Amino acid sequence: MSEFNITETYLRFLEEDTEMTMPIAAIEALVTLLRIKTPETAAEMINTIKSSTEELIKSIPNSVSLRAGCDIFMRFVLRNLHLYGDWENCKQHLIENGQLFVSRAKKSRNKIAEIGVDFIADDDIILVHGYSRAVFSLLNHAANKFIRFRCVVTESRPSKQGNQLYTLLEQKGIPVTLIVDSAVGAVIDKVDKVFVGAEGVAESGGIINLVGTYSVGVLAHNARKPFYVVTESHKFVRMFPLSSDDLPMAGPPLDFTRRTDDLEDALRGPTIDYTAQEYITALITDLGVLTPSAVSEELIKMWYD
Amino acid sequence: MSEFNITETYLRFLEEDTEMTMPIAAIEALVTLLRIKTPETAAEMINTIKSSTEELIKSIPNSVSLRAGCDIFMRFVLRNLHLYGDWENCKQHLIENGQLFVSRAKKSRNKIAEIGVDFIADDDIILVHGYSRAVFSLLNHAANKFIRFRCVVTESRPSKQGNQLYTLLEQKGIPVTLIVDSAVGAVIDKVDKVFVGAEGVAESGGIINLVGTYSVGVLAHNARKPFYVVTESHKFVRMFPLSSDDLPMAGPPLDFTRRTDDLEDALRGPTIDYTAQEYITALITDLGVLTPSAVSEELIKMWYD
Amino acid sequence: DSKTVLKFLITARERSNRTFTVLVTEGFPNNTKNAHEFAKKLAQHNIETLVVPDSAVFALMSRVGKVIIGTKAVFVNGGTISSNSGVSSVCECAREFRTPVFAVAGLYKLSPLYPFDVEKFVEFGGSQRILPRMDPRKRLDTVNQITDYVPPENIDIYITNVGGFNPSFIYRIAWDNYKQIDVHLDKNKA
Amino acid sequence: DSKTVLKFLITARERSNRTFTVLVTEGFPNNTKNAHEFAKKLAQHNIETLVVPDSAVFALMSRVGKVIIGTKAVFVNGGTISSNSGVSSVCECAREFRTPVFAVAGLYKLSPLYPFDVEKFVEFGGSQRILPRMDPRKRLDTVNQITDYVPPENIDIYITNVGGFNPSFIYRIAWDNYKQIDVHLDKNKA
Repeated sequence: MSEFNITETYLRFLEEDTEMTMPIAAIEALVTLLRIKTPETAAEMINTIKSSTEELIKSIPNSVSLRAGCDIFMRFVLRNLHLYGDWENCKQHLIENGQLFVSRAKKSRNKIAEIGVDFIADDDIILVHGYSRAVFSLLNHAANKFIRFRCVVTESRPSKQGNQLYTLLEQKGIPVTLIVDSAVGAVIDKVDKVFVGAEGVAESGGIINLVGTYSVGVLAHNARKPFYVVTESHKFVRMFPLSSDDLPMAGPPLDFTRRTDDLEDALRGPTIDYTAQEYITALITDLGVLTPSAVSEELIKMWYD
Repeated sequence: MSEFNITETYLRFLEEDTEMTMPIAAIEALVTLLRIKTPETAAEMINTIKSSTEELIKSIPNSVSLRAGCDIFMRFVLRNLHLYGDWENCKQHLIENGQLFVSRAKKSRNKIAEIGVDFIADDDIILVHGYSRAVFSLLNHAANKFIRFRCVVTESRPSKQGNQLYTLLEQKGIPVTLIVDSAVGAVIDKVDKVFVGAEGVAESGGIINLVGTYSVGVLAHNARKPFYVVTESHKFVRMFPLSSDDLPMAGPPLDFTRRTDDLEDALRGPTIDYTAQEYITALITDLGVLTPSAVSEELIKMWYD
Repeated sequence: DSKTVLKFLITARERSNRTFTVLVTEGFPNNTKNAHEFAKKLAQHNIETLVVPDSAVFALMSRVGKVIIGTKAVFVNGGTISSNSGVSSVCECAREFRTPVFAVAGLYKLSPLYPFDVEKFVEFGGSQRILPRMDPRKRLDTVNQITDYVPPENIDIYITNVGGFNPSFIYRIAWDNYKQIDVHLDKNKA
Repeated sequence: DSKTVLKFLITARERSNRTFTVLVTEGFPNNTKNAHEFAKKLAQHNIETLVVPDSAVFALMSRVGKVIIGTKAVFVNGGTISSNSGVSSVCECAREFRTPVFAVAGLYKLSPLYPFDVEKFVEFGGSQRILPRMDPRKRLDTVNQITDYVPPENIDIYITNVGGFNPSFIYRIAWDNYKQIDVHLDKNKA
C-alpha cells in the first residue's frame, strides 16, 4: 500500500541511478501511480493525479523541469483516454501503452545522438554550459565516431556542474579546458559553436535551465555564432514569461535583506534564467532538428483546444 | 644600503597598509629609489631605473597595473629633468617635487569623490564588479552625503573580491545584494547604472583589470545603460591590443593540457580581459570627467614625441 | 524652431540649385506654432515641402535617409540640448534605420559643462495646452516636455562654423575655448 | 541569372505601369555572362537601368532601400541556396543598412532538408576564369565559388506562388508537402 507522493514511490529510484533524470522520473512515478492504483473509474483517476501532481509541484517548487513532466503526463493520458474506448479497454489500453516512456523516453538521448551527429563537424571548438546530459550523449557519440573537435566547459555557478563535465569527458579522452563563466566574452571569438540544454521549453522557445544561459546566449548573438541547444521531445511546459523573469526560487532577484549571522551571499540572486526565440537558432528533438518557430507551433498544436 | 628591487624596499610597505594600491606603491618605491641612490650624474640615474623597472616587470609579470606605474614614472622624470636645469638643480629640483604623488596620488580617490558625486543620483541601483577602490571611496562619499541609492555586487571569480565588497559596505550601512556573475544578464534590465575600474587604460581606452568586465560591458551596451568606469589620472599604459587578447598570465586562453594529479581547473582561462572604446561611455580622472576619445588623445599627447 | 536652417535652406536652394523636399513634423503642441510657419516660408521658396503629423514620422522614415536637427545647446559628450518637443524619439527612430543624423550649431552654442542628470536639463511645460478642460474632481495627471536630450550615439556630425566634427571630438573645440577652473563656476571652491 | 525576375519585371512594368530603376551587379566572373544579358533585355523594356560593378555595390547601397534576390533552392531554416556568385555578402551589406531583403521562389524550389554544413552545399568553380596565366613555378593559389548561402536573418520574405512568408515559417509549407521518413532518404534506416 503506497501513496506515490513524495518518497514512498518517487524518491526511491532517484537514488537508484543518475542516468534517469528528473522529469521522466516523475513520468516513471506517474505511470506507476495509476498502474497499481487503478480505481476502475475514469473520474477519480484524473482526480487522483490532479491531487498528486499539484502536491508534487508543492513537493519541490523550484525544479520546474518536473512541472513540464507534470504538464505532458496529463497530455499523455488525455489523448490516451481518447480513441473512445469507454474506459473499458482504456484501463488496459493505457497500461498496454504503459511502459512506453521507460522504453522510449529513455532512448531519447541516443536518438539525439543518432541525429545530432552533423552539428559538431570537423574541428569545432565547442562551448558547453551546465549538465544537460543529452549533450554528453551527443558528445559520447562524437568520441565513438572518432570525429575531430575540441571542447570548452564553462562554469555552472553556483550549481557546480562544470567541474563534473571536465572530469566526465577527460576520462573519455577529449582535449578540453574548463573556463570560468566570467571569461566567456574574451574567448567567444575563437569559439565557433555553442551547446546548452534547457530544463523546459517555453511557448516562444524557452531556456529555463540555469543561471546564465541567457548571458552566454546574448554573447553568442553579438559573436554571430549558431547558438544551438540540445533537448528532447518531452521537455515542454506552458510556463511562459514576457521578460527574462520566470517564477523565481522564493523571492525577487533584487533582495536587500541583510546577513543575520553567516548566511550565503552568492545565493541571493536567481538560479534560473530565460531566453526567448531571438537568441537561439536551432534545437534538437526526438522528432528531429527543429527551428525556433516550429517549437512554438508544436507547443500550441495540442495545447489550445 | 638597500637595492630597491624586490622586497628590500618595495614589499616592506605593501604589508604596511591596504590603502595604498599596487602602482603608486611602485611609484613610492621609484621616487625613493633615486632619492637615496642619487648617483650625482644624469646618465646612470635613468640607467638605474631602466635596470630597476625591467626587473620589476620581471619580478611580477602579471600585475600590469605596475607596468602603468613603470610607464609613467619615466614620463614623470623625463619632463621633470626638462625645464633645462643642467642636472645641477635637477637633482634637488626632482626631489623637491619628490613626495608629490605620496601627497597627490594618495588624494586621487577623494578628488574622485569630489567630482564623481553627480553620477550616482537619486535611486540608482548600482552594479559594481571587482575591488577598484576608487569606486568605494566614491561610495564612501555617497553614504556620507546621505544621497539615496542601492547597490548590487557581482562576483569577482576567481579573484574572490566580490565577497569583500559585500562585507565592506554592509557595515557602512547600504542595502546591497551579492549576485553571481552568471546572473547578470537576467537582472541587468532592472539595473540602471554600472561602475567598474581598470588596472590600466589602453590607447583607445582600455579596461585591463579583471576577468569579465568586458562580459558585463557588452551586456550593458545591449541593455543600453551608461557603462561608466572609475579610475584616476595615473592609471595609463601604452600596452594596447587589437582584439580582447592582451599579454596573458602565462599561456594561451585555450589550453588543452591535462590534469596531472589535482591541479586547479577553474584557473585555466585568463584573468585579465580587455574592453575597447565602444562599450564604455565615460570615465573619471583627477583632471575631471573624460570622454573615451579624450582618453586616447591625452594618452598620446605626451607619448608620441 | 531653428532660425539657422530656416535661413540655411533658403540659400541651399538658391545658390546651390539643388532640388529636393523636406518633410516637417510639429513640436506638438508647442512648435506647431512655428511648424506651420516653417514650411509656409519654404513654400514661398517652393522646396516640394509637406507637413507630416508627429505620429506618422515612423511610417515615412523608411523612405527618408537623412535627417537634420537644429539644436539649442551642446555639451561635452556630444549629447546636445535640443529644441522644445518631439525631437529625441524621432532622432532615436532615425538611428534605428541606420540613417545619418545631422545637426547644426554655432560655436557660441557650445557649452563646457557635463550632463550629469538628463532630468536636471530636461525642462517641462504646462498642463494648459496639453488638455484644456482642467477637471478638479476626476482630476487626472498629465505631462508636458519643452526640452529633449539625445545621446551622442544617436548623432553623427556637427555642422559648425569651423567644420564638421565627431560626436566625441567636442571636448577639443571646447577646451580650446574654456578652462578647467570656471567650469565649476561657484564661489565655494570645495 | 533568375529567369523568374527576368520574366517578372517585364509585367511589373507592363501591366502595373510603375516606373523605377534597377541597379544590377555582375556575378563575377560567371553570371557576368548573363548580367550583361540581363539589363539589355530590360533596356528593351527601358526600366531606367544601369550596371554597377561588384565593388561599387556598397557605395550605392545608401541610396537603394529595397533588394530582391532570385534564389535557386531553399531549406527548412529559411536559409536559401542561392545562385552562383557574389550574392551573399551584398545580402549581408543590405541587412546592415536595415534594408528589406526580398526573394522569389517557386513551391517546387522548396527542400525539406537541413543545412548541416554550409560548406557541403557551397560548391566552388575553377581556377581558369579567375586568373588565366596558370603559373607552374611561381604557382600561387586562388579560390572560386559558384554557390552562396545566406542565413535567414538576412532575408525577410518569400514571394512564392502561395503567398509571402516568414523566414521561420518555411517548415509548415514544407511539412505540408514532405514527410519525416524520406527526408533521411537512404536504405540504411540506422
